Amino acid sequence: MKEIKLILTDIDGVWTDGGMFYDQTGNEWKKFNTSDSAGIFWAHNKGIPVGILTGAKTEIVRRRAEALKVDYLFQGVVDKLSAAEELCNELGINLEQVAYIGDDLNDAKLLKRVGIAGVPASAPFYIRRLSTIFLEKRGGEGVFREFVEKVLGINLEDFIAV
Amino acid sequence: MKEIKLILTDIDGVWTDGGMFYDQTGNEWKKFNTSDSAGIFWAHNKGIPVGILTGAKTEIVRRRAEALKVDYLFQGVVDKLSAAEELCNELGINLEQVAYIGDDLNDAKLLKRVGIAGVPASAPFYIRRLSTIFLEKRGGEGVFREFVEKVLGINLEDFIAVI
Amino acid sequence: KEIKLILTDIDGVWTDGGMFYDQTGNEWKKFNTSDSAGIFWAHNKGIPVGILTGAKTEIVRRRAEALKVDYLFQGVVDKLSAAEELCNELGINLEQVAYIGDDLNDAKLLKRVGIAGVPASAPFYIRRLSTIFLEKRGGEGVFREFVEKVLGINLEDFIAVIQ
Amino acid sequence: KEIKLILTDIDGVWTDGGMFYDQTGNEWKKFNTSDSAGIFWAHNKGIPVGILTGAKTEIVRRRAEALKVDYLFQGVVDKLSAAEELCNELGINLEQVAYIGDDLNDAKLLKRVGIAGVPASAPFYIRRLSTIFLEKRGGEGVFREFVEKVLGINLEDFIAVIQ
Ligand SMILES: [Mg+2]
Ligand SMILES: [Mg+2]
Ligand SMILES: [Mg+2]
Ligand SMILES: [Mg+2]
Repeated sequence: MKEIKLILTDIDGVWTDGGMFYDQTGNEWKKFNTSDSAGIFWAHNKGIPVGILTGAKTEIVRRRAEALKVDYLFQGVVDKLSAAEELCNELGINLEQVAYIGDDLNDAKLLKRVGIAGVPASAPFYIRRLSTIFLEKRGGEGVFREFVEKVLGINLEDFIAV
Repeated sequence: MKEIKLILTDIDGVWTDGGMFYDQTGNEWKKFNTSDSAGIFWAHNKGIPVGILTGAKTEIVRRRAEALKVDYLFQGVVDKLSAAEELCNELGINLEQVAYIGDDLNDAKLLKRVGIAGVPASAPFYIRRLSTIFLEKRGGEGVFREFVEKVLGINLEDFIAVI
Repeated sequence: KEIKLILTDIDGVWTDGGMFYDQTGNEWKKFNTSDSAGIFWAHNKGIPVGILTGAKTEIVRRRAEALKVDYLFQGVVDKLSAAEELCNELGINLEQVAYIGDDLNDAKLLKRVGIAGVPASAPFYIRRLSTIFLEKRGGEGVFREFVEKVLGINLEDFIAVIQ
Repeated sequence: KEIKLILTDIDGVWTDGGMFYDQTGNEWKKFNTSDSAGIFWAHNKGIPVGILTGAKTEIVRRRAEALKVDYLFQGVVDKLSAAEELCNELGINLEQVAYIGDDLNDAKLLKRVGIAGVPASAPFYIRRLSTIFLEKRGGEGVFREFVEKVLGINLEDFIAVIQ
């Protein structure tokens, strides 16, 4: 199991089922899973920072990232690979030391280049097949939590200890 | 796949799971799936315009349509076949060259007329049986994206080409 | 058997039991658009539909209006009495009523109607009261399913309304 | 095992763990109407119900009020000590308590109560802490399932209440 010094994640399709609610005025909702917050916990327990890369720019994600003590947030990302480089360079780590989870076309380049790639079970096939680990969960089912636990090797003794 | 020059689509039951959210104050919601934006991508990638027909008329659909850069939007449509037939005429295209995806009663006449008919796995049986291709996904699960990829025969080459 | 009136519960039938609350006193319910056909099948035959619910919301008032439901009763704790009172006013007995419900406040009425329906999602003790098999769960079009079975809605009936 | 108090977590038990955030980040939760019957069975058997939660929302307060929950502790930093604190005030032991929760911060309490439940949706490490089998996931009416098993609710009990 590789050495991971950064954990990065997409939001829609990973922390959610891809759901995007719109009301008659064009306001938007998203639905996260409380199970995913434990992903942050295990990460921080092992001394690893967590970053979010998203193409959108919403208070929804800013707040949720704030709720969960996420270390790095990049919104309005036009090129997720560029986003991860920048952050890696700033952290002084290489892409090989990154575990990233994404679910769609704009996640492909970065997924083909990270140390560990995860893709939820809900995702398109040609993205799915880029996953270097088996994830059973679908987007919004707690797959970010599943991703982190597997990447970090969280066992029973890990659970007991906390 | 037969040759398609226009992809048409219903909303409720296709882009959503049929869900209609009502609150106490007169507001309404729909739940879309980001997954389906890639159906628009692929269509435009293959030079194919996308049109939306819906019986209802909500700002909910108008805004979503603009976000996804949909080419044609027709709301308040009571006769969807009549709507499809007029848009075909303006485009100078035939109905056999149209791919339509729908899920309910008011979609049935048009489904029987297009070149490729798609119906989500969640649709009532009397409509599902009209699909001329097999669709595994349910409404709101990315069935629109699945419809577009199949109808256009999007493959791994098309994927390697964009990344 | 000959049905003259369709009655129905809301939460757990027209929805999956989901009750969305925010922080300000507002609420959601998520209905399914394919259920609106259930009303259509009923009205196409000249049969009214009524709603019996123990909650009282502007949500259901709005949805019932949009759907042109004939009878709406809210804040009902005694559904069996409320149904009989309507039946008396209609000149029918309960043996001519089809009722679909999902919980304890529905138990008495289900044991007494001509045809009782209970969604696949329902608690076992209520599910066993159903006199017809229903495959769908709350919020998945189980009301439409119920209406179609109760009214013997066949492929033949389907071709007719899409003429 | 005789139970004098039932305690429950919210998110992941009364919900599928979904945390809805609106455009400005305000929260909604989806409850299931089926779970209220868990309150009803508790009170039928003369057992008070308590809610423990780390979050503090008006969402939970309104629902608790609506369901006539006996005890409500919010902003709880350690669920076990809050539970200890209430049991001390009521003069009961954790052994006389049944608790259902679903994540890490429930683990310590789950190991202390007389009957522990954990929903089928929960993380493996927490699920194994459950002392009775629960088939339902969070949001599916698993609080109700939990109470009916704990209290040994039989068809006899059901028949008794619908007379
Ligand atoms: Mg995504
Ligand atoms: Mg539709
Ligand atoms: Mg109900
Ligand atoms: Mg919880």
